[PDB]
Amino acid sequence: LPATGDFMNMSPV
Amino acid sequence: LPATGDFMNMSPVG
Amino acid sequence: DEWEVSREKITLLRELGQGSFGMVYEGNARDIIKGEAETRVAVKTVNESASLRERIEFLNEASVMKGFTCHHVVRLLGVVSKGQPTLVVMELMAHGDLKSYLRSLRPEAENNPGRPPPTLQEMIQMAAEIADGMAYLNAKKFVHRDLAARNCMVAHDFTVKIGDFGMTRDIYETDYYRKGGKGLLPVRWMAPESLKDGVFTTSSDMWSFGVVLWEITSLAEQPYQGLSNEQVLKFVMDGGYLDQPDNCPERVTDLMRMCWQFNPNMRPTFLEIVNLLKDDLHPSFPEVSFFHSEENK
Amino acid sequence: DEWEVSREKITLLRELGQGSFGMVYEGNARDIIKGEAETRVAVKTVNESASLRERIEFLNEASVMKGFTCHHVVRLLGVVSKGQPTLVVMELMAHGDLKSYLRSLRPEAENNPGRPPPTLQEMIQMAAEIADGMAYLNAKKFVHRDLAARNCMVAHDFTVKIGDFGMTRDIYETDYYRKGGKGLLPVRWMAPESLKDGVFTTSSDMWSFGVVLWEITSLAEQPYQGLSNEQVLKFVMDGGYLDQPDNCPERVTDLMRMCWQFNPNMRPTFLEIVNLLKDDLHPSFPEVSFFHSEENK
Amino acid sequence: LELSDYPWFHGTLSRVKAAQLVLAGGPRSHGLFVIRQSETRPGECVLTFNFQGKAKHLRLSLNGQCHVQHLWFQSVFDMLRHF
Amino acid sequence: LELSDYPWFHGTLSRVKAAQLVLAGGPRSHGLFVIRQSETRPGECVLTFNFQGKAKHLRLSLNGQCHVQHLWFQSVFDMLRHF
Ligand SMILES: *NC(=O)CSP(=O)(O)OP(=O)(O)OP(=O)(O)OC[C@H]1O[C@@H](n2cnc3c(N)ncnc32)[C@H](O)[C@@H]1O
Ligand SMILES: *NC(=O)CSP(=O)(O)OP(=O)(O)OP(=O)(O)OC[C@H]1O[C@@H](n2cnc3c(N)ncnc32)[C@H](O)[C@@H]1O
Ligand SMILES: [Mn+2]
Ligand SMILES: [Mn+2]
Repeated sequence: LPATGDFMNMSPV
Repeated sequence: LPATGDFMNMSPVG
Repeated sequence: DEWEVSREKITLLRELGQGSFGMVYEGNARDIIKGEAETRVAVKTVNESASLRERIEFLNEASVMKGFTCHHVVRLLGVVSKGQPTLVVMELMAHGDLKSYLRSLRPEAENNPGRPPPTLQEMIQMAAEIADGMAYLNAKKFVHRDLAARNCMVAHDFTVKIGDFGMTRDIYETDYYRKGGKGLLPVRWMAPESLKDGVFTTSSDMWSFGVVLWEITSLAEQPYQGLSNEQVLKFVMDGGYLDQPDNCPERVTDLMRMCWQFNPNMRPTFLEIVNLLKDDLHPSFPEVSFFHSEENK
Repeated sequence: DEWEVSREKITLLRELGQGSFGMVYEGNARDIIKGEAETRVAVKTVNESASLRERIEFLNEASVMKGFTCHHVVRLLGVVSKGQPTLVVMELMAHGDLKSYLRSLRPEAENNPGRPPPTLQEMIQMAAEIADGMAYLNAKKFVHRDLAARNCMVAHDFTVKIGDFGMTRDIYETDYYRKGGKGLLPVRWMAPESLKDGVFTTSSDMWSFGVVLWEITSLAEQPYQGLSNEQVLKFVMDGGYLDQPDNCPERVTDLMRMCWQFNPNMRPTFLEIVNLLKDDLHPSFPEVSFFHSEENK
Repeated sequence: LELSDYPWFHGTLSRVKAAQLVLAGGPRSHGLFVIRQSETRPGECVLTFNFQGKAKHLRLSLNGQCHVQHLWFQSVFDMLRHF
Repeated sequence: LELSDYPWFHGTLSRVKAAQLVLAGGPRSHGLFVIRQSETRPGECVLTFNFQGKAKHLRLSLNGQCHVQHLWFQSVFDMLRHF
């Protein structure tokens, strides 16, 4: 149910 | 009753 | 600790919704608010299998809410730390999150309540209420970092308030927060400088605010629909930004434009946003807003 | 306010003695020590006519006792600050102060109990007990500034403990305290450097300790009898010091001599004093002393 | 002998003005600092300083028993004055 | 990045030994300092420094959110290193 897809594992470009 | 006399109003000497 | 509450004064009623690493329940709380026997509340928890990094975040949200007192910020009611599981008691937002509520209004929505989409007026109210909540946050020297419709909550009377302080950070020392390592970030809501340098400010929150407005006027449509995270990163970092949704009031279109200025110093402040809408708001606004408060000196 | 106690849990029985600006009562305290229904205690108070300077001192004693946990230091039990009069609850020293006790032993004493003067052995016990209490104090980085027989208390079992922390000061930052302005000082017990420069250290406390020993071996005779404060001031500042009392054991005479070295760095430390007496002490000593404690690292 | 008597203390200087003061000189005046009364938390003080050209603000528990802390800041200020 | 990684932090150095360290050099090494873990209050740290040849000990609330404080001390240490 939680919008886990709204987050992306990342670091600044 | 309390030992009031054991104290003296003062400031350091030198 | 002055926030500690006896686990006995708490009673879970039902489950409201699943969180990324915990479950949110509705329940009752006996004498949590002086003057009230029992108060219906929301209760956040952490799953046993939750990692320490998630436990710390969970404890962070509670921690920061302790210092807040704003009508447009979900309120912290109490905590139960004595013996697990740990419980964070906060005010119950009767109508859940704004995103979910906005989608209910889609005509096709299977859960469509019984009314049409928000009115220009209703939107302005939401916008001012959200901006007011953020202004307080900024005034207290905190950057939200995750402003989005999913994190905006709706009260029983439809008042919108800012919630979910997991990513919130204290920026009293520098006015900004810089994340260097990797981490889960809400990219579709992030400003260019944040995606590029990992720097968050009241200004990057303002960018997110523009996105929320878009969410509102599009009925929680998925931002940058089509593009993949990586594509969004590049698109935004290169000067791109969302299109105006269908029939979007141009007044709102103006705000979004101010919110998406490439240069963070070109974007407006939350106080400015409220100031721009102060006139066309519900009569009670001045009695509750941070804006019209004595605190706003 | 973790030390606060409901004024209702307190009941005054009788008056134990008058203090210079307050009254000390004996009384009962309900649930002040977990595991005890009611505990017999001593209760310090302040006269309404007491000056601010005296109120601050009164509050200072309470404040510093909060961080102490030593068998040879009168223990703080609780405080009642909510609404006046303010109450400081501490352990009851059944046999009152040492000075008064020592005078009772004078053969001529109208209130002579039923025993002779203390024995060499009994004196060494008192000395080590007092020295142990002071060592703890020093270890905690506090200088007492007013060590004297009137401020030493005697338990129901005759264990002597350090009391009256009105003049005590935290010296964690510099290892010394310097008083510049005027004030009531216990001159007859003060070291030379303190009289001259107003500087107090664990070394000046040691000088006072020597004076207590003298008090003990002279059965609380008034120090520098005859001389007036100003004379005492000059006398001591110029290298003078008390005479050995009658029949004073030489071993104790040695301690006094070490306590009255003119140069503060020539005097012994409280730990050293205990170390010098550790062997000839009651078997229980090692079980209670700070000296034989794990804390003494 | 009092907070008010030290050269590094600047009373009610605004946080905004304070940052300006320590940054005028860019990374060259790295280390420069001032202590001021907090704008937000009343009674409290703030240490505003220049770190590699960037302004930083540290909340302190200051303003009795604070003499030694004053000495600490004086000594830092002393090292500064020698630049 | 972390307290342990700074040259001015000396872990479990005794207060007695710390004073010696900052005083070796007398009033000449005025300003020299070190940060250590408190011997008494556990979890807390102490700033031991030389003021005009006299050793002083300041109790601190240290050891997240302490990064800027770390910067502050590094900058003072930086001024020191230049003597
Ligand atoms: N980036 C993100 O913010 C995560 S996506 P999300 O849908 O916002 O969920 P998440 O933050 O992971 O969920 P959360 O733990 O906040 O909660 C699960 C659901 O519980 C509801 N909720 C939370 N607090 C509430 C209060 N005070 N009153 C009513 N309902 C509450 C939300 O509906 C959330 O979806
Ligand atoms: N420089 C001074 O210390 C002041 S002269 P003093 O004769 O020591 O009295 P003062 O400090 O003014 O008196 P205080 O209030 O300390 O106490 C008065 C009498 O009460 C008895 N007392 C004090 N604490 C006690 C405890 N914990 N238990 C039993 N009895 C206690 C003493 O008899 C003291 O003389
Ligand atoms: Mn969320
Ligand atoms: Mn006394």
